[PDB]
Amino acid sequence: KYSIGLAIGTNSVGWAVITDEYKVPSKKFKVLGNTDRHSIKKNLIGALLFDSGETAEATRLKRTARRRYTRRKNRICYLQEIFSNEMAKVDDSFFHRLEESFLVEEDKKHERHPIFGNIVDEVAYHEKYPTIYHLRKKLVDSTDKADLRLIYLALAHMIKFRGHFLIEGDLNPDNSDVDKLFIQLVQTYNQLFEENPINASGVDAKAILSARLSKSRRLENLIAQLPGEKKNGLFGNLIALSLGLTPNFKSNFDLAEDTKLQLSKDTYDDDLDNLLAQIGDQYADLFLAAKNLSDAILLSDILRVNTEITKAPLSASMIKLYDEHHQDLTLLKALVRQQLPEKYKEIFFDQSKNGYAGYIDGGASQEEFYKFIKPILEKMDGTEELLVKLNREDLLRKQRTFDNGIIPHQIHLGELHAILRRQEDFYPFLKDNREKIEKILTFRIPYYVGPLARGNSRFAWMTRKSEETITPWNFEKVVDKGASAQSFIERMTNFDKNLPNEKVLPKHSLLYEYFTVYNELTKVKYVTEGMRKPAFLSGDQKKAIVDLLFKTNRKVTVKQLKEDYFKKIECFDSVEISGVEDRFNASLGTYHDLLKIIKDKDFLDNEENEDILEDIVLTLTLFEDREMIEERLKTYAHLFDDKVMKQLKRRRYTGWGRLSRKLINGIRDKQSGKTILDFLKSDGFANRNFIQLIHDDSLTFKEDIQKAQSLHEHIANLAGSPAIKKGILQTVKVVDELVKVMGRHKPENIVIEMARSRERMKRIEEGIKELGSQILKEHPVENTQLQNEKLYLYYLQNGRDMYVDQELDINRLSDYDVDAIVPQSFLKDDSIDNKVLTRSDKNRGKSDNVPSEEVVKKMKNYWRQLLNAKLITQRKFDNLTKAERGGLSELDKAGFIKRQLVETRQITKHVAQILDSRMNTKYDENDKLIREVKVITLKSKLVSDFRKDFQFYKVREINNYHHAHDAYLNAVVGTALIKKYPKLESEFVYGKATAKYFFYSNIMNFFKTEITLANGEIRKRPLIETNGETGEIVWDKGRDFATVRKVLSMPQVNIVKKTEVQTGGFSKESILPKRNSDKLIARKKDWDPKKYGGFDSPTVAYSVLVVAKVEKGKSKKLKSVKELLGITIMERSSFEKNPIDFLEAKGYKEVKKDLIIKLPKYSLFELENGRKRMLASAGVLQKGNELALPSKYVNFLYLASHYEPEDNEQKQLFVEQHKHYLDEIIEQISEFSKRVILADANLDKVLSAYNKHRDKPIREQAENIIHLFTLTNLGAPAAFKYFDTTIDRKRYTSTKEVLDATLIHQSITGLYETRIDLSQLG
RNA sequence: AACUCAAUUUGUAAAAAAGUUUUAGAGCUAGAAAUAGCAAGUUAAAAUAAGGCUAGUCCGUUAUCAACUUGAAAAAGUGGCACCGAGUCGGUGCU
DNA sequence: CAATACTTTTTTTTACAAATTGAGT
DNA sequence: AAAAAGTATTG
Repeated sequence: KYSIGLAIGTNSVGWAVITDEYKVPSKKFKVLGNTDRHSIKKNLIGALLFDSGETAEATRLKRTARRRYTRRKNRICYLQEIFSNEMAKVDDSFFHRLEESFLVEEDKKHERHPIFGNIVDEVAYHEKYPTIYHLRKKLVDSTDKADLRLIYLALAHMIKFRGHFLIEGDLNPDNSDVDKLFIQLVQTYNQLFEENPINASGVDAKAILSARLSKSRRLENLIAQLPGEKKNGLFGNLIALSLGLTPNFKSNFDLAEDTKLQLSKDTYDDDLDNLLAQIGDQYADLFLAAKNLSDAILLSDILRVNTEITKAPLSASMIKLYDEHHQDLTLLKALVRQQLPEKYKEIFFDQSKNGYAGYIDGGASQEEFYKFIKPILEKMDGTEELLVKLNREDLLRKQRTFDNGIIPHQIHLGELHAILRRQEDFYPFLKDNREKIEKILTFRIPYYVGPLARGNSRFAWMTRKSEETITPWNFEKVVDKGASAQSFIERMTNFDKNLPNEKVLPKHSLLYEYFTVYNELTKVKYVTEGMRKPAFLSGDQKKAIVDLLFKTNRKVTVKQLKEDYFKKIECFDSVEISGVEDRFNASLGTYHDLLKIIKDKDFLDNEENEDILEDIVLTLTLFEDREMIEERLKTYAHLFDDKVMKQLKRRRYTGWGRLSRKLINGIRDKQSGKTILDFLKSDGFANRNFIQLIHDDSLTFKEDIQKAQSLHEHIANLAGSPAIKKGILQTVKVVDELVKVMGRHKPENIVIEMARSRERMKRIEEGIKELGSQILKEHPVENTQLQNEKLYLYYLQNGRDMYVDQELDINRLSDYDVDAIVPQSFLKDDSIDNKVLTRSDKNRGKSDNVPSEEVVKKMKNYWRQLLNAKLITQRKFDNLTKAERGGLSELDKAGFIKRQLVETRQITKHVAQILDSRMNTKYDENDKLIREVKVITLKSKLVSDFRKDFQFYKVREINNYHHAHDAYLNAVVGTALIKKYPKLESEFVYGKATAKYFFYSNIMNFFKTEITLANGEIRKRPLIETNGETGEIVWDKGRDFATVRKVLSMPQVNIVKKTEVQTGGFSKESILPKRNSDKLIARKKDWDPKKYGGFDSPTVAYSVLVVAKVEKGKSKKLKSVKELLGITIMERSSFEKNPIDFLEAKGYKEVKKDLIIKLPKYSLFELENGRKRMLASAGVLQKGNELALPSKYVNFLYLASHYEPEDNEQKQLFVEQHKHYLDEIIEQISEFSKRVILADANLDKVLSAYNKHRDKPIREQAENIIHLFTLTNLGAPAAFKYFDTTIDRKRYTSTKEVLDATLIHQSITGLYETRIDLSQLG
């Protein structure tokens, strides 16, 4: 008879076995291998360590980008294949040269100049066209014939870097002058508003709309020059459209629902046509001149510099940059020499220096270039004209930059389209493909169709209409984009928990909505004067109410039910209704939705079209792309008016239900034949409902449901971090093994415990914009300073107090307080979501609750604004104002303190279910569950407090035993608590308010001896705690506080580190230049790294013990070796397939194939004096020993560090009473390090530094000594400091020593071993 | 168990702009030579996990892994119990 | 050999679905 | 976003 405690985490799983005496047993264990010892003694406690589980994100993020690389590639293959035939007549080496452009002349198979094929014709090209964009403007403006190759260059360049698809629609070239397109709008506006014109006299539109300012600010600045017009006015909203915003036109026109417009969405066309069909085509000429403005503002929002009107504005802009870059560089050189010859070298030559040299040829960010060279131009004279060019980031611009991420594909297209429109007259195959080429640029695989696979992709759901190779041209005629677009969602959508072979309906199916109504209705009761007992509605009554009421009103009110039905129908003058209040919660909203559209109640009420409407709601719910919806609904084009169909593809539904069709109106009960909904429609006078129906054993619903229906697969399908799913998984195999260790005897209780900058910038940046506070200019900052909690809050609260309507001075934050909104006396939540910054934390009101109602009633409006700017959360807002909604009641304050001891978390409940399911597998006569084992769930408060309450302090930095100590105490506290209060097996095991408050507040008291309650009393519970009902003793406070104190002193604890073959990337991702080292890896087969460069630092999958021979010396004679060889992730599959051929290829002769031992990372070797080492790779090691530091030093270290009740003296005096423990600890460390660490060089720097600080206060040494365990911590040598004396790490950089050592194959608990002497090989 | 709202986490797809690496952008004068003085510099092609077979405008970095026997694989199978004590586990007795 | 010091890919957008928690009902 | 292995140069 025993029990198991488990402590579950991301990088650890602690475990312990205890007896009814709260003791941890020990056992002899058979030892395997070639060693002498065939047995060993171990304690049935321990832990398990492992590296964290990883999200499938980076893996995906790479993959997603591989497909982009494998498609931009084909965009060229498509383009080259076209030019191919007519290109041959000019140069049958051209495309072949572009391929081998990368190879060195010594390996090129054609002339070394790529574009033309001599050098005098090529050099002249680079002089006429210093940049590609020169060739772009030329191939557009000029009319003369052009060289076909020049053309492929300009075209592919636009295709290889096509720009983004965040804008929908065509952009018109001719739309270019802001100042004029604006004026033609005012004139167009004035045409309809002759009564109220707009005097745009002297309004610099080009200054206000094209400035490098926020879209909103440009609007506010533009309206500010129009005295009379409002921001959310029509013209206001119209400019808001031009600037790229999404305004609302409800108020301007007195409409019903909100009508929004965005010129970038695909809906603007149809969303405008829905508006003009509501205000009149008189305004069509308005929303167009507004668009032409957007098309001119986009450009000014794209070009860094302004320029002459052309047909290639982008390509012309960069020319104006190159020309300026050229212009301003000629100046600087000559400018610098004439005033700073002491530098010209370092600037224009030294690539190591972040000057103009390292700018171009080194790797100097545009930022790093300015940051360095700015004070120079400040020193000299005549540079001021260039300081401007710097501070707007227009000084020596490269053309291929990071800011070019804004360029939409439309800009590029208008140039690619132009070039074709020039040379198609000269080259006729162009005109034949002018569409075919532009399609390549504009084509883009929709997100909802997915990979263009053909059965070999587990990421694919696409359905092929044809069979042939998909191309950008036949995509519509080969891909059923639609049947695939529906698969896209149907994959992720859920199933019916009661019918796990049935998909669930959309949230707005008429069937679900009917089903809701009857389910609510079948529970209404009525009675009036003349009735013996309140009655139930019958089938005939319900069908009436749905017809007369629900299909006539969206919301059905009780007042309606009485005077519209019982009065006007059943002739009841008076009646009393039971089973519903105020109004019904249910509605047929989708029915009224359609009735307001198709305007034919006869068609809707007609039972024949039941299948149709659901498909309409499905199509509406299932898709999001208007083109994909109009396609799916044009099957009902012959059925509804075109005006209807138009207003039909504009309705949207979001949601997926929990229920299927086959459930409610599909399955039937056996002897009745009625469906569930049929039952809801009528059920004699039982009027049962859903929950009552799926359960009545009286009916054939229960059995047929419960007639429906791996391990690691079962866990990966849980919800939660993959890290915890790893720890959750390894938890079972531990329990499954420990059960075996205990002779297949299932335990009785299994206690478990589960452990609990850039982003901050935009958060504030956004919120401040919504409020227009110049606080940013008033107080600029940097995203690495927003870690200062207080400072982060000043900007969240926009510099004002959160409890008092007055401001805060940023300079005085140290004085200001950070108050818990809901106090940590109830739930702990040091998080921004439950904290504010106030000058005095006393202005919140009473400290025993939530901010007082006098605060809410004064600061609510400010808080509301903080929510409209997303500067607080609705949660935070909810708690800030709880007072006016009743505050935290004394009943509320009981759950907060109850939830400190009860695992509310779901993932934790799932583990308990899995364990309870694996243990309890026996069934009795009446088909009930036989519960051999009780699975207990605890929160980490129980033990974290238990330690502090009884001097069992934990210092994590000493070792990894403390994981195992926690799993122990969890078994202790968990079992003892169920023994004492067995009535709480409902809140802890799987299967007047102030009473609850003082109960859960004082539940763990029974361990304590002297109970001191804050209302002045001493109450001593006895020495032995016993159960009231059962006679079992549960806690002898004489023995069991030493039973535990001894267990935590045990020096042998099974610490096991999971042996893990390393997966992932091949090496470091950095591509390195050519150097002559055998360590570079070929980027491509035929790419000698010594010539082209390559990769470096490969990651090792595992190592192998390779006992073989090598050709030593000139005589090619064999010398026996016992080397340790590293298998890199890339080399892996090649090795496993045939290892002997793999090894001999490395110079390994006469390989003993039988002694190739696979050594994963963290493989464990033991050597002399019990020193243990772990493997990190073929030639690096890690420490493999734990320090069983005695307990008295632990608590002393804890207390001497935490020098922060009146029982603190006994604790605080003990410190200065046992100060000699210091030098004793330093000897505890040393005499250990000298034995298993072997950092003699570093150990000096510790003994030299501890001594040097002996004078320092007892606490300051207490702390900095905890740091010393870094020298002794299991794992990899890390760096650490003592006071301010850094101690860099000593690394074990040769694994040669473990080859004559002893290999330790550890079970998951480290109990079952297998010991291999690697000296007996060879 | 419902509903509403909001936040978090996980998982999939579609896109863009960088970055790096070789090559192409004839460097000129002087000096035997290293070295000096000048000139220039912004762009492009190509690769972007080696690569794989099932040959797709697809797949290639997540999850899972002690040893041994058995298996394609998933996975199954394999190691006695009590007491005393404790510096990483010893010692003792029993079948 | 041991000591020492340097390096290690990045940024942005669109679209969907599921739990899960936490506060209102 | 650091841990810590890979790499190189120096004692």
